[PDB]
Amino acid sequence: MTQQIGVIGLAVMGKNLAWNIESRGYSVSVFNRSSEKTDLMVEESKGKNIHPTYSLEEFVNSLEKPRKILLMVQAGKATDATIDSLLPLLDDGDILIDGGNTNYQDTIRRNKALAQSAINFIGMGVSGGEIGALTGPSLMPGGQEEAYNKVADILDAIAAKAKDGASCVTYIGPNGAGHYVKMVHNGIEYADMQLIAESYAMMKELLGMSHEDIAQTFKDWNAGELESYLIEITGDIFMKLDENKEALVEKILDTAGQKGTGKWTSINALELGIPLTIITESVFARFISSIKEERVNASKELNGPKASFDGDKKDFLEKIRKALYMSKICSYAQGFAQMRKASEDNEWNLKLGDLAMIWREGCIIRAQFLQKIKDAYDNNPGLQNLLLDPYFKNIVTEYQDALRDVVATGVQNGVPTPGFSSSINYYDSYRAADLPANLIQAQRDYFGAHTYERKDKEGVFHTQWI
Amino acid sequence: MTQQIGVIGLAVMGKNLAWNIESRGYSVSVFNRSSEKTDLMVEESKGKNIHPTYSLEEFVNSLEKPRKILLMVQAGKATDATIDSLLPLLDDGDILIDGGNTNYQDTIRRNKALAQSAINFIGMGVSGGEIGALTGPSLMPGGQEEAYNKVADILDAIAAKAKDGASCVTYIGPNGAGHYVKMVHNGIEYADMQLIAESYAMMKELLGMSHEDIAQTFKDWNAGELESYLIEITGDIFMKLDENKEALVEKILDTAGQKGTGKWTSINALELGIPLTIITESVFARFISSIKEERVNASKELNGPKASFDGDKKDFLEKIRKALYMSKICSYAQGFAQMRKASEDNEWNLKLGDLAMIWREGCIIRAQFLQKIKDAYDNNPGLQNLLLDPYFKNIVTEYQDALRDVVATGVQNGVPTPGFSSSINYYDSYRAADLPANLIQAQRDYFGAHTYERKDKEGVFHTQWI
Repeated sequence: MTQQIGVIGLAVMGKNLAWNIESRGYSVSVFNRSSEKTDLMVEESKGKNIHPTYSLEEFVNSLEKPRKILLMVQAGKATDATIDSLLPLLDDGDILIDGGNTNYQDTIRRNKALAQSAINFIGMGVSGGEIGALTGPSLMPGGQEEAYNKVADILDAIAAKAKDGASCVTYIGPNGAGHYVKMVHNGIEYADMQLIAESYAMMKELLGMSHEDIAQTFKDWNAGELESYLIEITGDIFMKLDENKEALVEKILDTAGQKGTGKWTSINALELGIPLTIITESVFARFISSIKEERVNASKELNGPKASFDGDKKDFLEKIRKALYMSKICSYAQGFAQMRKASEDNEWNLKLGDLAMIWREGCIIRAQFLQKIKDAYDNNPGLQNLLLDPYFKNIVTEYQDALRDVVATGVQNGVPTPGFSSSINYYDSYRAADLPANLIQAQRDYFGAHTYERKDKEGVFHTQWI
Repeated sequence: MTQQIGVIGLAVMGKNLAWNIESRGYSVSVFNRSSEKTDLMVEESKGKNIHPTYSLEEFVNSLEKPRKILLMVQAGKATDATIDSLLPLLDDGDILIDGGNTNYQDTIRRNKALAQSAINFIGMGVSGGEIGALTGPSLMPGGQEEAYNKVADILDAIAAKAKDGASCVTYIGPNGAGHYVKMVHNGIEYADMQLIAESYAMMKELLGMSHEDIAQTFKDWNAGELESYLIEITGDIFMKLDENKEALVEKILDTAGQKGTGKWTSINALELGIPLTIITESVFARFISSIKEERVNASKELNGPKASFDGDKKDFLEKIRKALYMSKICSYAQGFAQMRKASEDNEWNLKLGDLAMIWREGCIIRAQFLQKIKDAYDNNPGLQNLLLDPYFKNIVTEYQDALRDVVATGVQNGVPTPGFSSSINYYDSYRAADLPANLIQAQRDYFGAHTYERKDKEGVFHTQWI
C-alpha cells in the first residue's frame, strides 16, 4: 500500500533511475508533470514494482515516512517550482534528493531554505549518461549527513560497482558539496576530450594518418596506462562509417557550443584564485569552435605554415601518447587543487581520495588513472599537488621531454595545441622558484604605488623609480 | 557661496581629481569621512578654489543645481553606504558620478535604483594613477546620456589630451558600460604586463642578459612600433640600482597576488562565451606566482631542462620583439571581441573605435598601438576582428614565424611563456577552417546523445556508434 521511494521526472534520466532502483528490489512510486510519460512507463514496466501516480498529493501520500523523493526535473526554475509545490505536502524529516545537473550555489540556497522547514535536501551529482543511470551510475550526494545515512543503502545498491566490489557512491559533504564535485567532474571531462582532440589533430594534420589507423592507435593506448572510457569510445568513433562507407566523424560539423556548463568550473577557479589553465583552455577552445563562419572567412585571409613531418612517425606517435598522459596528470592536479581550495572555503572536509575512487566506474571520466590519484591521497592526505606524488612525479619528470617536443612541433607546423601548451607552461611555472612576477610588482609600484616585498629583507617597500 | 562641483573621498585619487578640476577654473567643494584628510587638503590647496565641508549636509548645500557630485570612495559597501546617505539630501535631476574601480554589475544595480528616485548616476572608469588623476586621466563615463552631456564640459576639461588634441573621454554607453570598459582595460593591462614579463624571462634565463642590456633593449623597443607607457617604465625599472649598484628589481619578491580585479574580465568572458585565452592565462600566471612557498618546494622535486642558447642572440632578441608585438595584437583582438559581445548582450551600442581613441593617452595601456586600432575601426566600422584589419593582418602574417620560434625555443628550454603560447594558439585556432571539435561532438553524441550537425547535409543527426 506504501512505496519505499518516489521519483519525480520521467524523462530518460529519471525513468532509468526508477528502473535501476526497482531492479534492486525496492518499490517505487513515480510521477511526471505530463501524464503522457507516466502512462508510457507503465507500458514498459509490466511485472515491475512501479506505482504510477497522477498528482503530487497522491505521489507524496504513497511514500513511506521519512519520505525519500528523487527529483529528476529540468534544472533551474523548474526544479524550484517542483520543490515549492512539494513543501506544503511534506512532513518534518522528509528527504528530497535533487539528481539534476544543478549549479551548486542553487543547492546551497535550497538546502538552507528547506532546512528552515525541517526538510532534508540532498544535492546529488549523477554521471554515466542514460545507460549509466539504468545499470549503475557514479553518485555524488551532498547535504545533511543524517539524511544521507537514511538513503545510503539505496544509493549503494544502484551505484556502479568497481572491480574491488566498492560501489561508486559516498557522502561528499554538507549542502552543495555533491553538486560541486560533479561540476568539477564536467570540467575535468572538458579537458580530457580536448586533450584527445589535440592528439587526433596531431595524428591527422601532422602525421597524415587515416581513420583506420587513428582508431587502432587509440585502441593501443587504451590497453596501457591511458585506459579510459573516453579513449575507448574514441577508438569506436573512428571505426563508424556512414552510408557511403566513409568515416562519419570527418563529416561532423566542428562546433562544440558556447553554452556548456564546463565554464562554471573555470569561473569558480577564478573566484578562488586557483590556476585552472588546462580546463579553461578547453572551455575557450569550445568557444573558438563555435564561430565556424568567422573561422572559414579568416582561413582565406590569415596564412600559416604547411604542416609536414619527416621523422619516424611511430616514435612521434609515442611522444603524443606521453604528452597526452602527462597533460591529463597536470589537468587533474589542477582540478583536485581546486577542490581542495573549495573544500576549505566551504568547510566541506572533502576526502579527495574517496572522490577519485567513486569515479573509477559509472562516470564519463572513468579511467584506471583514478586509482593512482586515490593512492596519492591515501599515502599522503596532506598532499598539496598531485605532481608531488612519487608516482606522478616520476612520470612527468620523464614524459616532459615528449610533451615539449609535441608542443614545439605543433607550434612550428600551425597545429593548435592549447591543452598541451598550457600543460607544459603550468609544469614550468609551478616548478619555477623564481618567476618574472618581480617585474610585474615593480611596474605596479611604479604606476600605482602598490608597494612590494623583497626576498632580500623583510617588510613592505615603496620606491621612487626615477 | 555655491560651488560648481563636489568631490567626496579625499584619498590620493579624489584629492588629485579635485585639484585637476580646480586647475581648469571650476569651483570645487570637498568632503571626506575622516575630517583629517579634509584638513590636510586645506593646507595643500592655498590659493585654490577648494571649499572644505565636514558633513554630507553642508557638502550638498554648497553645490549649485543640478548638483554634480564625484564619488571617489572605496569600492564596494563603502560606496553604497555613501550613496544611501546622500539620497535623502539630493533633489530630482542631480548627478552622482562614481569614479571608483567598481564592478559594473554594481553600477547597473545603482543606476536602476537611483533612477527610481529621479537621480542620475554615472559610473565612470578612471585610469592613469596619481599622476594621471592630477594632470589628465582617461575617463570612461557610462550612465544617462542626458546626465553625461551636463558634465561633459568638465570631463573634457580634465581628461588627457591625445596628440591630435582630442580629449580622452567620451560617452561610453548606458548604465554600467563605462565601468565595464574600465574592467576590460585592466584585463588588457594584465596581458601587456605578462607579455613584458615573459620577454624579460627569455632575455635573462635564455639569453643570459644583464640588467643593463635588458634596460637598453626595452628602451630601443620603445623607440619603435612597441612604443607604450608600460615598456617605457620597464626600461626605467631595470635602470634602478640599490646601494651595491645591483638591479633593485631582482631583489623584489615575485608574488603578484590574487587580490587583483583582472579575474572579473576573465569571468565575464566565460559567461559571454568569448575566447579570452591570453588575458586569462595572465590572470592565472598571477595566481601561480602567489604560491611562492609551494613553488620553492616544487623546484627541489620537479626538474626540467637547463636553458641554453648558442645561436645569434641579436637575431633572437628581434624575434622576441616581434613575438611581443604580435601577442599584443592577439590580446587586443580578444579583448575587443569581448567588448563587442558585451555591447550586444547589454544593448550598449558601443563604438569600439571611440574606445581605442580615448585609450591613446592617460590610461596605463596607452601606446601608439591604440592609434592603429582607432585607424582600423575608422577605416572599417564593421570590422569583425582586429586580425582582419589590413595593417594588423600584414603584421601577424609575417611576425608569426618569429612567434613560433620564440614559443618553441621557450618550451624546449623550460621557460614558461603562457602569454606567447596562447597567442600563437589563438592565431592558429581562429584561422583554422577545420578544428578537431568534430570529434568532441561525436563523443558527446556517443555518451550523452546530444546530437550533432554535419558539414555536407543539413539538419540535426544522431548515431548509434557501436
